[PDB]
Amino acid sequence: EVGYDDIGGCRKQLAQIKEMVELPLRHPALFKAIGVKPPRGILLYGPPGTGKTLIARAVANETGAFFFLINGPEIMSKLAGESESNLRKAFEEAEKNAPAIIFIDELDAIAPKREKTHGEVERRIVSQLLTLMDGLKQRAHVIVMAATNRPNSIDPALRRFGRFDREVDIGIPDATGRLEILQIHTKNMKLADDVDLEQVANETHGHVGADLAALCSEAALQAIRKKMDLIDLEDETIDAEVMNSLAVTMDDFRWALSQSNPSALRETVVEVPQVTWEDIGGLEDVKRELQELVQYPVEHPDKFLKFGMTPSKGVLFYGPPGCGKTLLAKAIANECQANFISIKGPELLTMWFGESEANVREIFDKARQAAPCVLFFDELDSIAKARGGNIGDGGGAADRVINQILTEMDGMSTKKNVFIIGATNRPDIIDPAILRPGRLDQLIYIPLPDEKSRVAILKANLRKSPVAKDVDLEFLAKMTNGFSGADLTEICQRACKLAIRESIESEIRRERQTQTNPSAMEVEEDDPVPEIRRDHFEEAMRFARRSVSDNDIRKYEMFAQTLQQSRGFGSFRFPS
Amino acid sequence: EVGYDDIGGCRKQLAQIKEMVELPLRHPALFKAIGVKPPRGILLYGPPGTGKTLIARAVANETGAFFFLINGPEIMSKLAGESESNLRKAFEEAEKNAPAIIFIDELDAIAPKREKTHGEVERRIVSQLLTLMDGLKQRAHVIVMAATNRPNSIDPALRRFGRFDREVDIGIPDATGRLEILQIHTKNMKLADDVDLEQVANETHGHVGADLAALCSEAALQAIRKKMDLIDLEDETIDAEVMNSLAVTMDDFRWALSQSNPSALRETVVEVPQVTWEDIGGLEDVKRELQELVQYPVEHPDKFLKFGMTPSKGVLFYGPGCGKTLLAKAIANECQANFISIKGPELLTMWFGESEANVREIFDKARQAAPCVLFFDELDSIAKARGGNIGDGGGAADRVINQILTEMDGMSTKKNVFIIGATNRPDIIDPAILRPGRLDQLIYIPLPDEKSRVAILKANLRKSPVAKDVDLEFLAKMTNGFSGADLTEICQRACKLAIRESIESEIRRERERQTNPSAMEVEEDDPVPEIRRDHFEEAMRFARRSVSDNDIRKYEMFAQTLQQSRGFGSFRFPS
Ligand SMILES: Cc1cc(OCc2nnc(SC3CCCC3)n2-c2cccnc2)ccc1-c1ccc(S(C)(=O)=O)cc1
Ligand SMILES: Cc1cc(OCc2nnc(SC3CCCC3)n2-c2cccnc2)ccc1-c1ccc(S(C)(=O)=O)cc1
Ligand SMILES: Nc1ncnc2c1ncn2[C@@H]1O[C@H](COP(=O)(O)OP(=O)(O)O)[C@@H](O)[C@H]1O
Ligand SMILES: Nc1ncnc2c1ncn2[C@@H]1O[C@H](COP(=O)(O)OP(=O)(O)O)[C@@H](O)[C@H]1O
Repeated sequence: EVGYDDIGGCRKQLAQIKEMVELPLRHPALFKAIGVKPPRGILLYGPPGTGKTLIARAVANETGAFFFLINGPEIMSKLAGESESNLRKAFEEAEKNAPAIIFIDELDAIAPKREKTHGEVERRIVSQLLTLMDGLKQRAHVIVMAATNRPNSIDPALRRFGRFDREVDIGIPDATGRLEILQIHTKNMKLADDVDLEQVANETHGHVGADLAALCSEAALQAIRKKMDLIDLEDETIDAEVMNSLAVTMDDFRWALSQSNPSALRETVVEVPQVTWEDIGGLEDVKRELQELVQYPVEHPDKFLKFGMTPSKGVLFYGPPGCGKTLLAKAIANECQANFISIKGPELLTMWFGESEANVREIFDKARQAAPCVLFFDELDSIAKARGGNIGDGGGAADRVINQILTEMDGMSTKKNVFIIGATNRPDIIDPAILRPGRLDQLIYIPLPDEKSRVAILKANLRKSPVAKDVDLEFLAKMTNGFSGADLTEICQRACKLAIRESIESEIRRERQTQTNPSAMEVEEDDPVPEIRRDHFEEAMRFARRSVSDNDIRKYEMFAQTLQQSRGFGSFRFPS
Repeated sequence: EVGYDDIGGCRKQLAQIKEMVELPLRHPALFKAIGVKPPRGILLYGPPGTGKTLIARAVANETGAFFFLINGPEIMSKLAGESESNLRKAFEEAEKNAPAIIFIDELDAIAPKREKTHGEVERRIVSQLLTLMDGLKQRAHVIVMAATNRPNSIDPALRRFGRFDREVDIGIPDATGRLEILQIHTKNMKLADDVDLEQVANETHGHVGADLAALCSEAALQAIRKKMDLIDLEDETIDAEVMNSLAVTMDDFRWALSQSNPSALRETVVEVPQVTWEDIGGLEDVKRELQELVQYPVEHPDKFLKFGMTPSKGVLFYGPGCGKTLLAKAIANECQANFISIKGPELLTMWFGESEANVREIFDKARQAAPCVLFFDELDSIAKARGGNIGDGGGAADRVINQILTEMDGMSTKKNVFIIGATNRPDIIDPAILRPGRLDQLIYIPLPDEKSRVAILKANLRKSPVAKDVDLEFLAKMTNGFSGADLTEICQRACKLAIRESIESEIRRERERQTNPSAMEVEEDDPVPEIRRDHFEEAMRFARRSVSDNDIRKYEMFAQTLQQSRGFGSFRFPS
């Protein structure tokens, strides 16, 4: 049957559910001699196709509890006045086979009322379901798990104490989980040796477990269409050996990925960033300060408690564009192995234009659920720029979105895990309230990368590309007196583009030469340009440009010295 | 059974309910010979999981009244046309066992109609319930108590005279009540000696009684998972001695608190502030004036009545991080009155959302929790949002301030709510706020003095281990014009430096054993056990004055802009 092996994604909420349900189910007799209330209901919510029903079935099988599935529309499709009988009989039958697990798939259909509550019979169904759910006499060990797309879609009374008192957001699987899902979905098709499922997994961003299964099936169907159809040898049952002779090639998977259309790309991603400190070449003072502020409270919470100091839970990065603030935030999140949530400027601008700031509440709740997390508000000054910056609106710096963010931060800190990081290229226009204590008070300045930092940035950008050892990278980094990280990335991309164009043009001509003059003996000399050379980099650097002018760096230096530690205490000595 | 001991939180509305219900129930025969109308219905409302049903059951048990529970959805889940029979039979049965208490849990389901009133059968249920509730012939002593999340959620006709004429807001338990709830929920698990339930209670802000019970259960489950599972010795019934051998450690409670997710952190807090005058080192003139304005009318109301003077019920603090919020908390604490704080973000939210009816709700909540000190922190936020130098084309009037003025004008009836306003920009504050009957008593909070600075440093460093070598008076005197916030920043930076040094040092020392395993283990304890002079010197190296002298000059201008003339200083009566 289905078990933990079938449950893919390694998303680490299956472990939480296990810890939740073993003792109530794995050790049911224990609770008989101990006075404790187990989890009467667990609300699994997330994007559709994430395997919530699969997870519930696997838990039921691995714990031995009698699994009962109450399909939402199955009862809803039944005639009014007798569907209530179906729900009551389902609970009674689950009660009989104690311990039992009752799974309500698509719970947002039985009790969708969000206090709007249209209709008459559906109100009866929701109220009777409430009576049954609250009617659990704590006898036996029936655990009621329900599936819902979002927590707010179901009736709020279902979310109350004793009905569904604890919720788990399965969420979209990540690259590691996408790879494991691909492995589980590719185990009987005799996958080819060339295909590794790693490149596909990385390119598979935005898919869900159902999406991964559909992509694998589409690749298999492409393989079946490409071969074994030309022969057209078919019978009632295709020969096992004949079908096994085919191997799903990388090309088939690539085409399937091109024909994927993932079912929820837009959904926000809660993922441990893969970026590491290696990608950023320097910022040692900044790196150490970030390590302090974030890592120290958790690695050594006892020492923070000993001195009675509450660590700051907000940091605001300020600096010129393209210097690596987003990368620095990702790296700091990676070092602590905490989930990273990034709120770019377009999202804030959308909330501001639409006059919908309640999304800030939802974003903060999501960050709270995925703890430990690093809630990063990238380019937080976007709203101020949108309203102006030199003259702007007649009013002050306060705006709806920033006010909601401040309210959530003030109401935050309770969680002890969410850490707010803010990045802004225009510190002058940022609202001052953002910098007050209890908010993003720790201001960190990210300067233009140094020569060593520039070398590291070039190496990180060119790690994947084949770069000839002849081209000296230290010389190029030193040559770039004030290039930003974005400028270095542009130079590397232009060099790669030049190399790609030259290689394409050359092999194309070489193919004409064989077509025009068919050689008697075929002897390919391989690639005329196998790796990026000095001339490519020289031509690319010919177009190198400094995006960040020295005047805006001067303004940042002004603000930095606008956070000046006075000029009279530098020699402070105690009287002794 | 359940009684007052089970009812935790010490939130002091259980006492009010007791005073409400003893004589109607504890002395039912008394009302037979005396012509008086007892409380026919009591509406208990508050956040879910606050123990309203528990409170009703405890009152019923402790008074001997026959408790009847009419679950909201229990009747609502029944078939239309026969649920009305269930409600009528419930009232008749409660009538038979006089005296009896009928508890309607989740009343917002039987009669949710807020004049929207969707559907047909639910209108019948609400009207029939109204007929029954108003149909109490004052015979027998059935008391109908109902539970609801908010007063406005239920049908307004239920709120009318004779149906539910008096309401009690149980509200979220406070630190003292959170601690007592933890004690009641931790009494049979054999709590460990290291765990005290005091630190957990302080860190437990935002939880409700149900949340506290869930946290305790989660800690117990963590303890059960950590131990007794490794051995894996299990049978049909776990041995009592084996299970008793385990003790819930502080670490388990800490993890549970980390995994709490309290079910209503956002809900407004009505709590007696723990801040005391000790935290503020000075402001003796301000302290005495605040004591006068707030405490004197209540401590000696008779003397206020004798002279026919109505004490001012509004005070506006103006000043540069100087402790206005702390001063308001201290004044509330001295009078032992509930404190409600409305920070600027809330006002800005009401202004941006064009929802000023929340001011009415806030004032009603303050009125219910009397005696209370309704503090409007940073009241000038809306004016700043609209500008301040040029601003909008219109005047200083805005929607939120206008609603606040309307509520204040309609206030004073309660005789208990006291409005305190704090503003860092007195120039832009609306003048109507300062008219008589409003926050007229303007109090200026200046930058802390040397003695005040010493007190602020001591308060900030009370918890942290500070070596006696570091002289605090010298540091306070050295800081010529540091604000309270600046002193707090200096103390926090010193603590951060000490923490980093201690962490780095013990980390190296651990390498030292790992690299060179010593033959005899002899830990020398902590290399930095308390904050020293060098830490404070390095921290003060980064000390900064947040408040410039020009803004202090503007505050001095406004202060002398409330100048008591210049010709009456020598006023003498003719004699
Ligand atoms: C001991 C303590 C821990 C804490 O939390 C620690 C923590 N855990 N997970 C996280 S989050 C995750 C980590 C990486 C990404 C984010 N954190 C955390 C906390 C603050 C800043 N960054 C992380 C808070 C406050 C305290 C205390 C300090 C003084 C006193 S007294 C009365 O003066 O003696 C009482 C209590
Ligand atoms: C006697 C009186 C008491 C009063 O109320 C007293 C009071 N009780 N609780 C509170 S509130 C709580 C206390 C700490 C936090 C808040 N207060 C109160 C009142 C005003 C200001 N602060 C507190 C009002 C007005 C009067 C009177 C004055 C003159 C006349 S005559 C016709 O000229 O002879 C008639 C009536
Ligand atoms: N991590 C996974 N491992 C194996 N199958 C998965 C996984 N995630 C999703 N699926 C696929 O998703 C299909 C249906 O999705 P389902 O489990 O019902 O979730 P939901 O009810 O939210 O749509 C299943 O048949 C299963 O094959
Ligand atoms: N102060 C308290 N003392 C003991 N238990 C409490 C307390 N507050 C809440 N609870 C717990 O809350 C549980 C259910 O909450 P309840 O009393 O029904 O309030 P509500 O109906 O508003 O949700 C109870 O089983 C009880 O254990």
